[PDB]
Amino acid sequence: QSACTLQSETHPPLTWQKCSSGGTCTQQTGSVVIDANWRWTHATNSSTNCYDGNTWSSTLCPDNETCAKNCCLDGAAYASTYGVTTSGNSLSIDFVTQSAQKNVGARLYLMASDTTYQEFTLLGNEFSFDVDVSQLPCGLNGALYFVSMDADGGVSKYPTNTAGAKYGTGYCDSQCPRDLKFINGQANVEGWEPSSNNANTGIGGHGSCCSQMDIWEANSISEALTPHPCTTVGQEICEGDGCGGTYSDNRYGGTCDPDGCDWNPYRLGNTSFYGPGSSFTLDTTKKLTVVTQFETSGAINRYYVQNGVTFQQPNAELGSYSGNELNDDYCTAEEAEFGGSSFSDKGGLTQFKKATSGGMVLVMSLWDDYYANMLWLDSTYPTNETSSTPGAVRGSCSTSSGVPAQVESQSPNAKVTFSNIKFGPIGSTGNPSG
Ligand SMILES: O=[N+]([O-])c1ccc(O[C@@H]2O[C@H](CO)[C@@H](O[C@@H]3O[C@H](CO)[C@H](O)[C@H](O)[C@H]3O)[C@H](O)[C@H]2O)cc1
Ligand SMILES: OC[C@H]1O[C@@H](O[C@H]2[C@H](O)[C@@H](O)[C@H](O)O[C@@H]2CO)[C@H](O)[C@@H](O)[C@H]1O
Ligand SMILES: *[C@@H]1O[C@H](CO)[C@@H](O)[C@H](O)[C@H]1NC(C)=O
Ligand SMILES: [Co+2]
Ligand SMILES: [Co+2]
Repeated sequence: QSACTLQSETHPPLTWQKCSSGGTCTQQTGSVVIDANWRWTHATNSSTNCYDGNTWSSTLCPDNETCAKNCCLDGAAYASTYGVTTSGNSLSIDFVTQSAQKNVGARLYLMASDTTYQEFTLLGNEFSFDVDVSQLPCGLNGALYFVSMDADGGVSKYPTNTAGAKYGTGYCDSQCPRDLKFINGQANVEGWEPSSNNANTGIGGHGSCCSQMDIWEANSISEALTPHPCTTVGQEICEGDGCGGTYSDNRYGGTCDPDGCDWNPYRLGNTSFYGPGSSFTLDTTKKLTVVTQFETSGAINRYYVQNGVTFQQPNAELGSYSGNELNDDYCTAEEAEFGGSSFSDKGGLTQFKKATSGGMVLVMSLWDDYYANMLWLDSTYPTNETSSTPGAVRGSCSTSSGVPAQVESQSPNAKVTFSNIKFGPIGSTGNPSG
């Protein structure tokens, strides 16, 4: 797609800290940009939509190439359309925003310049942020994560994409998402099927795969940390069901691991660690700090800080595994105890380290789940299981929770706030900000 300018594009500024081994931190100035899927897509020479509801224009978009030639992405009114605001080092995303139309959530990338994404090399480093999940009920996911996206949003590889990172192009993740309207500088109208339960979305013939570090997927009830490897590390197109991922026939039939090696303390047995109020170790009614450390072995370490008290990731015992480091032994024990082989089939933490060795883009989002109602995060899943099934219970939410239309109607003012991002060598991000 190209870019149009019927609507100006002004990326909300966002600062973050780059810390160094010598003990100091230096303020960085970036901005956030919304993913292309949320934008108005229209004809280059008029205001006629190329996409509306969950249908492509059959005249403007008879095939993927013609559609991309005929159509452009336009600018975003971040606050008034999308409920996205920033202030200094803080980013807030509202759940439902009513303007001329209804908007649900957002997916945002951290920029280096107004035309390029910020890349981070996670291996050897740590990432810290503060979050307020107090206004996230059952069924919602305020997510902070990394994906192996190109810094230019795909432009250098696909010159029919002239919109680029400035307009939030080039997304990929470990679900090999097929809901994307543009992939690799062409539309995704070929094979498009509207979603049965979402008036605004569908599934096309192409998807976009890459490695994904899910640092944080959470609401006020549950949280999870999940690396997802792929057989090809970086962004790559996939074809149809061959994509695998959540929305293909066989989620396991593609090049990415859609499940991951997940660590949810509640799922692992500690039902008192994270939740709303003073009966939990971490009180999700209050802001908390989350630190994630990528040691060079390929293992992942985690600690939390709230009100000046520090907690390592709680210990878990699972099969022959015991500890609090997300390592090969944990991931292996998890497959043995809970079931499945997706993570190991895609090459495990060894394959994952090939991603964290290179650059990844920071993503912050807020979403509800039109596939599984977020039950995999915060409830019992599958819903016919009981606590006697290892790993079935992931949080205290009812198995009836998280129906998108219901939570959108009941909790439209839900929101997440991410703030105080700090990045640098392991051991550095707790030092004084600059
Ligand atoms: O315990 N404290 O509260 C405490 C201890 C040490 C300390 O040191 C000062 O830290 C600040 C912030 O990290 C340093 O400033 C930064 O230095 C950077 C050096 O590359 C760069 O110039 C940054 O822009 C600047 O903010 C400062 O030099 C330390 O003395 C502060 C508080
Ligand atoms: O449902 C989408 C969700 O799946 C996660 O994976 C689940 C998987 O669905 C389930 O069958 C298994 O028992 O538990 C896995 C871990 O919760 C992914 O972690 C997540 O990315 C979503 O894609
Ligand atoms: C949960 O984790 C906290 C923090 O490590 C610990 O103090 C507490 O004993 C754990 N509780 C259970 C039930 O595992
Ligand atoms: Co094709
Ligand atoms: Co270690």
